[PDB]
Amino acid sequence: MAPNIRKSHPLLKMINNSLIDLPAPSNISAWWNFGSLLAVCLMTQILTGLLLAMHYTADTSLAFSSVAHTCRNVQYGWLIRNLHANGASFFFICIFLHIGRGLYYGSYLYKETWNTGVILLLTLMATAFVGYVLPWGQMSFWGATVITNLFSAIPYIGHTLVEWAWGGFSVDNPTLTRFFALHFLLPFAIAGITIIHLTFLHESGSNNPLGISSDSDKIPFHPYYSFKDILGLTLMLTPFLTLALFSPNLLGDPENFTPANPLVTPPHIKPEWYFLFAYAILRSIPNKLGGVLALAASVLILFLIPFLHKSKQRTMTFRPLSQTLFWLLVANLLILTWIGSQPVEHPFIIIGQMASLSYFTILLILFPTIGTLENKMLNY
Amino acid sequence: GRLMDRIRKWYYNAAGFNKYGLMRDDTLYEDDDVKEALKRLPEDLYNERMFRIKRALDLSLKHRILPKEQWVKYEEDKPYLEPYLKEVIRERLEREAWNKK
Amino acid sequence: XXXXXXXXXXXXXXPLLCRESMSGRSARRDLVAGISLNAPASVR
Amino acid sequence: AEPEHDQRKRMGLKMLLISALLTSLLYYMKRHKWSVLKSRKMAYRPPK
Amino acid sequence: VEHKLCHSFQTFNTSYSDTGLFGFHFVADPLSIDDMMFCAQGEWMRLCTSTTESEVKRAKNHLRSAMVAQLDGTTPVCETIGSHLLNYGRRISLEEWDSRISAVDARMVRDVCSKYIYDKCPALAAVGPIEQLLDYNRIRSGMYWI
Amino acid sequence: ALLRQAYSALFRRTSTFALTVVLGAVLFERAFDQGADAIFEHLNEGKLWKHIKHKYEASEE
Ligand code: HEM
Ligand code: HEM
Ligand SMILES: CO/C=C(/C(=O)OC)c1ccccc1CSc1nc2cc(OC)ccc2s1
Ligand SMILES: CCCCCCCCO[C@@H]1O[C@H](CO)[C@@H](O)[C@H](O)[C@H]1O
Repeated sequence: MAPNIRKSHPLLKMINNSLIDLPAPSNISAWWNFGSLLAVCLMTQILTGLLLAMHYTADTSLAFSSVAHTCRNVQYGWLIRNLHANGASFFFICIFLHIGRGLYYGSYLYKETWNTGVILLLTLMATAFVGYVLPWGQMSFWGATVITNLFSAIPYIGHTLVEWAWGGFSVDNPTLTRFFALHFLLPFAIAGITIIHLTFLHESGSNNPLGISSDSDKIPFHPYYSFKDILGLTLMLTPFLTLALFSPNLLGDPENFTPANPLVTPPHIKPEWYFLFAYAILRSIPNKLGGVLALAASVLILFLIPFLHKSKQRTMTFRPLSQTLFWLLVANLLILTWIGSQPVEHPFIIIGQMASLSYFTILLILFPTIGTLENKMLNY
Repeated sequence: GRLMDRIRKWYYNAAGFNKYGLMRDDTLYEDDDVKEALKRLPEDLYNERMFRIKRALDLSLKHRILPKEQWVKYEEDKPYLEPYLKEVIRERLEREAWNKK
Repeated sequence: XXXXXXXXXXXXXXPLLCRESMSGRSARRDLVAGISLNAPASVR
Repeated sequence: AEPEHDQRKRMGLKMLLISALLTSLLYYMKRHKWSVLKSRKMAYRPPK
Repeated sequence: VEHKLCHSFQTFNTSYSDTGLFGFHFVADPLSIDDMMFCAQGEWMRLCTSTTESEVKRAKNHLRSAMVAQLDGTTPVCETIGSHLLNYGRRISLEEWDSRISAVDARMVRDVCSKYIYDKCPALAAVGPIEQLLDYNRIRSGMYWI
Repeated sequence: ALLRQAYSALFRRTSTFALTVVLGAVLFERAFDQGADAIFEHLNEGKLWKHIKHKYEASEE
């Protein structure tokens, strides 16, 4: 048989082959920490969400009040709401750095791992989207209104597609109850796909900053990265606990303290910060249908990353041209985040149209081009 | 017109894998072609490549590099794998063409 | 209780190149063959 | 608007003190374990 | 034997004037190293923790038969004598060795082993195809708790 | 030597180690709380309800 019961036990085995004896590159950096962060953050959101859901009432006449009652009457309910709301932001911060890492270190060449990643992102966006409607504030209702009303731009099938999703003729109680059910359900899908996400990863193991074969120097996950991750956890968890316990209402619209009123449109209907870049791209195209496509394309473009790799080397570490072009894109996304938070007027309009134009240009054209141009400077 | 040599030598230094004591062909991403070409490498060159890579890996986890003295010069870089890789590709292109006709 | 152990790889089978560290071995008798319950197998 | 105002900041104090303590301790334990690799030296010695 | 862990393994207590080297050495196939090292370190902990009187009653009998076998001939007696003076300052008769050995019990073996082995940073020499055995930290953690 | 003795008496055996963690946490909590509450209350002198409490009860009503 097998000596110990750590390599034998079919339960303790994949516990062992994933978090104990799993071979990892000796030189992966802190940019490889955000994987385990997302994992813990997911388990954190699910737990804080469950605790909130045990006091929530999915009804347009009780939604706002039930959430308020949770903060005011439930023991540490103010905190659980605080952690869950800001934890959703910690999720997106970690996932944007998780993605940015892969784009920089050519991790997308793990296509199965990468594709399951994009799907995980898309499910996360949908999860945070429907969760925002639950407190049923002004920004909740009108955020749900503006976004879902876009689907009616689809020809023929469109206007029916919307009223079906609504369960009526506008966002109302039939929409809130199904969004709560959807918000309850989706995180468990994220949990499941994560297991698939990690499964495809363990096929090839982790990549490393240098982008070369790390078989010459592998170390066990425990204790090197078991300790490294926990460090990276408490390092990242301090600013957000500071955020959540000193400036809890810093990130969110104060408009969400005014109960949903379908007869008053908020002056500036902007999303949370992690949707701002996508919101800006949405409003770049004045056409309603084109805007929807441009919005969908802004995230679905990640599927085209592996097919746009033309460089003979995997990472960007030894690629100075691709490096600055990468940081242009990162700065590009900041400018988009900024534009999305601003009204649709000059000069914000033309700035947004250019920033969103360059966003696709860098990813579709310049990145595979500069990569090629680099290869010929390497004499290939 | 010694411009092309000016640009290549510039990029080689700007790349900075020579700081890790790596050859140009050390940083090659191992696709199906590179993998095959590597298996054709002589024992000595292969065992040497293995050390250079493991050294670069060890350096990378230290966040250190080699002393300026130990940096691979542009003119001293050995394209040890490139002749092998070209034949591997040439052979494959033949099969791909021969399987269409 | 004494004697040094060994082991080789089979299928093909699995310190003798000097004048002195190879010497002391050139067949004096013929060939004895030993095997033990708890001691390494020997040969002469 | 937020009656938890006082307790929230009281927690923020306890958090920051604990977090500062724990982050430091965990940093040592990480560096301690990784000291094996961080100091490690290697040589290439063939029968050349 | 049960798990085909190694071709051979030996335990040694090489003593010097002011120091020594208590440890073990084994020869194994590239893919049986980690399991072998695992079991070996386990038995080290078993020494410091679980050693029974039944075990040492055998071990003492083996060591008795060992020291006597050590003096089979003139050369091995001369070797003992030439070393006993050089290291102990005197000759230790088999009669005296037996007295020291016969006083050894399980409680003592546990203590002495816990003193030199338990939670000590060991010295490691590894030669050959040695991938399966890796990380000093893992080996170091195998030095405590059976 | 505190370091040497803290090792052999507490940190060496895994059983004695765990007991130290428990015993140490119980003492740490009792201390950290009272200290933190003290640091917070002084930083807000006369502001808390426990401070202005004497005006409306336990003496006059
Ligand atoms: C809930 C969401 C996610 C979870 C829980 C998750 C989890 C993980 C974990 C634990 C790792 C290993 C540690 C690491 O490499 O950082 C990893 C690696 C990876 N993930 Fe994710 N991830 C998520 C989202 C994504 C997304 C959005 C993408 C891409 C768009 C992605 C693509 C990858 C890739 C390519 C790797 C390999 C990185 C490498 O080894 O170089 N993942 N993921
Ligand atoms: C990845 C996982 C999750 C994400 C990203 C997420 C995100 C969000 C967001 C952004 C809100 C808006 C709260 C606000 O801004 O005021 C919210 C609210 C809520 N979520 Fe989640 N959530 C997740 C998991 C869960 C789960 C698993 C449950 C229940 C089982 C849940 C239940 C709730 C409830 C009841 C609310 C209403 C409380 C409130 O509005 O603060 N959540 N969620
Ligand atoms: C119910 O609306 C939720 C909003 C939000 O920011 O949620 C966190 C919101 C509020 C105001 C204005 C706009 C929004 C949403 S903008 C947006 N929402 C989404 C949702 C997605 O799920 C796949 C994908 C892309 C996008 S872009
Ligand atoms: C790594 C993060 C650690 C955070 C530790 C926070 C501990 C908060 O502890 C809390 O403090 C409150 C204020 O006195 C008390 O009212 C609560 O009873 C107590 O549970």
